[PDB]
Amino acid sequence: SRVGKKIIDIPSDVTVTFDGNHVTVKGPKGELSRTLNERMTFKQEENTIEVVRPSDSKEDRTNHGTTRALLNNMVQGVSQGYVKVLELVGVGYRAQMQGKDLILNVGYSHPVEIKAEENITFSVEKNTVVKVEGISKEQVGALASNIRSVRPPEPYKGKGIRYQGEYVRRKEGKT
Amino acid sequence: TNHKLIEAVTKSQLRTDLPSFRPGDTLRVHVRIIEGTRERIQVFEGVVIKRRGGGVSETFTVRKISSGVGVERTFPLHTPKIEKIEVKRRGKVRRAKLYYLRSLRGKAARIQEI
Amino acid sequence: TKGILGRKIGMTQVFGENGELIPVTVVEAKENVVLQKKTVEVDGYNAIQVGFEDKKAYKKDAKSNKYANKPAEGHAKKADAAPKRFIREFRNVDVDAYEVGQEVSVDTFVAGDVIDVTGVSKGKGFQGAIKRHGQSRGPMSHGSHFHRAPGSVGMASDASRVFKGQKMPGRMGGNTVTVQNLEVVQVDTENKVILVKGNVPGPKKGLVEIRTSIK
Amino acid sequence: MIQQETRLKVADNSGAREVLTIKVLGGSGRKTANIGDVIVCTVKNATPGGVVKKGDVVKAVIVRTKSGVRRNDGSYIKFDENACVIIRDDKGPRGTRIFGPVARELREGNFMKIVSLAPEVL
RNA sequence: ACGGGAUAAGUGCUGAAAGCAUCUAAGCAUGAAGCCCCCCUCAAGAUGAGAUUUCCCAACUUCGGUUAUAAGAUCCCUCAA
RNA sequence: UUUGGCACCUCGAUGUCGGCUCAUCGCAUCCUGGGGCUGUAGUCGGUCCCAAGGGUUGGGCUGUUCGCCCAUUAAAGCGGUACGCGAGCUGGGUUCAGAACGUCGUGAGACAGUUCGGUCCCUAUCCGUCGUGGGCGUAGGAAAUUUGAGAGGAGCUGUCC
Repeated sequence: SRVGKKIIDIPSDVTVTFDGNHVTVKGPKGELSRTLNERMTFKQEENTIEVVRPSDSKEDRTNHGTTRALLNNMVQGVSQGYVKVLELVGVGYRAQMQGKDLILNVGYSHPVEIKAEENITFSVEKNTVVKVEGISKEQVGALASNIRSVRPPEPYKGKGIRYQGEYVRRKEGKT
Repeated sequence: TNHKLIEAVTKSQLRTDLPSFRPGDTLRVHVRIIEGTRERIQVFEGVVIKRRGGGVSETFTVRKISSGVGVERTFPLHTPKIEKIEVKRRGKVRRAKLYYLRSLRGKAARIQEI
Repeated sequence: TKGILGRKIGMTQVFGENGELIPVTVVEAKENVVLQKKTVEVDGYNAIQVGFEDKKAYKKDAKSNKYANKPAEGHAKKADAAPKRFIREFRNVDVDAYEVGQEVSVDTFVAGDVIDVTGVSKGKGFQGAIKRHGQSRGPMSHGSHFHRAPGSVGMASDASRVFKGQKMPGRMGGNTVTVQNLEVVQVDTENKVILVKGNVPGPKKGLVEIRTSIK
Repeated sequence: MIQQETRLKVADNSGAREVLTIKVLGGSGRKTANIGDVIVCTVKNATPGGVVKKGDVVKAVIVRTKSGVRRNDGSYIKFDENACVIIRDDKGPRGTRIFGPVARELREGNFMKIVSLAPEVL
């Protein structure tokens, strides 16, 4: 519950406008609205901003940090790209690429197929450098942190969906 | 009809070429065993027990000893899956059905001609 | 979609394809006419109303019911029609497709479809409970006095009473059934019956209301 | 109608002569059976000599019940007794000079082996 | 049989207290022969008494009260799905 | 839900262990189901959690409570309800009067140490549950078809490809 060293939340050329309780990421790359909060009154003087902390209640000061870090995620991702690099391995059962999709010869009854995503760039450099470029942590950081769990690296062989900063471990392989 | 309506339909599916007889007879029956390979025919030979009321329900039964082993076959009388039939012979019977011969073997199971 | 009415007459068997024997039921649907066309804001629910079989017309000293009555005719004549004898409704089907005054035909269906029949049980009478329900009885020897009747009726003095939902004996009777997922076999249009795989509720010359199944 | 506690004949040359049944396997609660099925049983009369001797537990397979059957033909096959035949957890029997008639409804049973081993098949 | 949901168990994911972080204190999804909808039957005595269509209408006559009366019912009678 | 202790209700009677037939609620789950987790690569074994919706053999051997066994099964659960239910069934058993044995008792007799045998009443008045009708009413009357407030029922599996 220790998060408050950074509470700045400065905007960029992307414009943090309002739509009521809603708040709109606009500008060079934007047009994505989302409600910051109710009490957390946000304000931008010319190009700097920071979440007002009214009364610093438990709820209010947690909402300060929500809106701060989430608008930071916005001005990070909708402006630059919430870009997360990862790799892939699927071995023996014919886990094969299909460009913007995939197939596995898991070789069940029926080998079973896989697909790509929407509004997020799945930029493949060499079929194992996949950049996932989106807009924020809550949902697309959830994408980056769930693609690893989609088919994660099973330890005793090591096939699955890895980050650039991930590894494979092993198991006491005793039936 | 209110009453002939069924036969009015099913005379369609009915079959016609087949002969006439009465049980108490000695018969051969060419039958279209459709295995997984082909529609191979064979003949059963037997002795007619019975047959009952008309239509598709007209349906009959024969007896035959395999290996000292009494065996029975009992068939729709209008199926397509017969090739053909022959009255190999006949016999002077007095029943309409022949169940007192489901037990007996040999000269016990003796039969008269026509 | 595609409901229809009739009455049942008989069971039979058929050598269909493959020399395959198939037991079947014959269904004389006939003069199946529309008699109203309900609606969602007129009559509250977009739906239709249908009659099956015409009958004798208005007369006098109608001591029985082969004839009709004043409003019977007054409803039969909204559209151009005759004295029906059996009338129902349908909510499943599309109606704007249809048109009042039609006489929807047995040919509406084809052989090789899925259907959920609806009819009635025959009904039998007042029955013991091993009949009315699948209860297996008690001894008939080794000196017994518990042959067909049931035994227990509930719990002990605690709950000094007898719960509802018992399966006591009672009246075994005709009642509603919705058979499901059945087969269409051949669609006559001269005598206009249908043949359907297997059996259905009800006795001979009873009644049936069929429609397209789904699942 | 076949049930356990029932006296079944054999028609092979393994060393058994007559058996009766313990079980009718299949599913939890399964009672009865007919041609095309696998059972366990025990021998109340063994053939002198032979492999399989009296008072012994055995598996076996059905043939030619008197509760004969009816097929998708719409037609019927019956007999005037019943019989079983004894196997080796492989669809492979012990006695190999099978007597008497047998049905055709056990090709599906994958005793085609046994059918080739058999006399006339029906 | 499911198919949906909301769900569990859970499982993957950003925040300020308690100046990092992180699988409900807001997500996301998820998923149980759990729930709910899924389906089948009974159901306007559902004393609230629903809804539609048709038909009736006392001539007298507060059309009351009358004989009547009509839509309509039943009495009776031949039967059984 | 053990063995007990207290002696309140009941001795002008609340009258029987078992089993049969029926049930019916729980969960502290046996199967299935899911997840996680291990001295689990999956399985394994095991573990933790979610889980009660349902389902949960048949014979042999003891009145015996009981357990043991033979074959299956996905399993072959634990409990609660006057040790679930006898104005629904049997009574095997125990308790009746006979008799026998062993032990003890001077003996009458007792034990329990056993054994054979030995009589289970009720025309349902109320509530209650299964159904069946009658009455009446639903601001006009009659026929037919209807929406459904809700209520009930339904969901087990395993196998081959």
